[PDB]
Amino acid sequence: LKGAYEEAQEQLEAVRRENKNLADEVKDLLDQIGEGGRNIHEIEKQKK
Amino acid sequence: LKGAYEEAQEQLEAVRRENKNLADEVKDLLDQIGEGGRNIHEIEKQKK
Repeated sequence: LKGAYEEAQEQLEAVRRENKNLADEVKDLLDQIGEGGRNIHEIEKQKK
Repeated sequence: LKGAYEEAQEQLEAVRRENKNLADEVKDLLDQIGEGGRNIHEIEKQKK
């Protein structure tokens, strides 16, 4: 297990790394639908 | 040594749960921006 616990430990470092990576990637994609949500209104605004 | 592993195997399972809890939202926002991506391009075809 002394072999197992250390190789498990680095796997926590790998899983945490992608989690905080995508935690950065959820907010900017949320920002993408923000200005894009403004983008659908302004091309509607020129229409009517 | 098992007391860490009993914590870790609970921890690594719980964190990997939060991975796939956010990973589908990466797809769910990807469906969201794509649904606008059909929407923003089809109504602009109506404008022209």
